[PDB]
Amino acid sequence: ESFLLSKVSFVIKKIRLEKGMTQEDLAYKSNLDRTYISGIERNSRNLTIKSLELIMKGLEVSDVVFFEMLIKEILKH
Amino acid sequence: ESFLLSKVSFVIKKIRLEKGMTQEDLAYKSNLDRTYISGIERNSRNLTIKSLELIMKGLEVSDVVFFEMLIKEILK
Amino acid sequence: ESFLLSKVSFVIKKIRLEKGMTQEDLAYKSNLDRTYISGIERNSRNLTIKSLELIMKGLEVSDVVFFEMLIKEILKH
Amino acid sequence: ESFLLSKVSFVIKKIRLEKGMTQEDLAYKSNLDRTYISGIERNSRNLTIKSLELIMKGLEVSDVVFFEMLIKEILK
DNA sequence: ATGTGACTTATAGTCCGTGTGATTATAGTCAACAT
DNA sequence: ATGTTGACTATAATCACACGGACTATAAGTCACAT
Ligand SMILES: [Mg+2]
Ligand SMILES: [Mg+2]
Repeated sequence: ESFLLSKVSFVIKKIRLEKGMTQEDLAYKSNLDRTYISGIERNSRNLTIKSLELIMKGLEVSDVVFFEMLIKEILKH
Repeated sequence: ESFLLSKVSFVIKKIRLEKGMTQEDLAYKSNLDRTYISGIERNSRNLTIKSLELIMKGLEVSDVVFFEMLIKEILK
Repeated sequence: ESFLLSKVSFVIKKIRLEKGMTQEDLAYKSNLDRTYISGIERNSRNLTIKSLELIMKGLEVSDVVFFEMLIKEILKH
Repeated sequence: ESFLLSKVSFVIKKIRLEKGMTQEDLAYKSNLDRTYISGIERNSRNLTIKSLELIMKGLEVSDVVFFEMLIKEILK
């Protein structure tokens, strides 16, 4: 659909694997459906900031460092 | 209320103000609704990334500089 | 594929719903995959007695009462 | 070892004996392997439902009477 | 006749993911009247 | 100009499930030698 989204979902998946988490853990750890997390990662979802926040607490990562990785992903080529 | 959600709004307002833009104008520019934008700016809406993106296009700021600012604001 | 199996999986699903459990409770409660329970219930699986035992403890049901329902299901026309 | 698994085997042995069948004969009759049946009967195999079903056909007993017996045996 | 041990292969059981239909909560959009 | 209040609809988010490919553990099936 949209630029920022595909970047957001790329970063969530990048962190998650970096931390050796499976989708499963992530979903409990961050209080969303197992399906929701999957659906984000197939970039098929446009999440709310509140949800983003919950995912960030899920990845055990600070808002700051998350956005620092966003920025970097946006910049690749 | 959410901490992040409130810094995002603070920033939107900040950028709009640095640009001497009214809400009415931000709403026109981004094709969203004045009542919408008002609501965000008093932190009474929790917006979807897509909406954020539309507001960024209206402020006329790149996602990169938006998040650069957001980080700065978050850090106090 | 086989007579007894379709009867066994019919009974597991019958008890589970009777107890208002979803597949995933069942799967944790009984220490098997979420997928395994599903696959049994689509009667696509031929389980070990040990696994059966684990499912029975899962449904919070005695071996006895389980087989009493087997018998009844085998009998139904 | 499993309690159920051991009553199942006890029963198989019981039915075979009430029929005066040898293992060799139960193996032939059910098209499985003598060493397989031996192993079950000293509770050293944890068999699939399918196999159980094969052994039941070899004993020549209906699932219904098998489980009737299994319950009785379970109850001590 | 039965028991045991060792070995191979077929498949039970595990683990991590994709995809979806149905339902509930809430964001996305707008009117009215406010200042 | 901005703020606030509802009502309306579109979709974010939830909940019970099915299905898949890849992988590990173990049952299913045979010999060998045993008694
Ligand atoms: Mg929840
Ligand atoms: Mg386990």
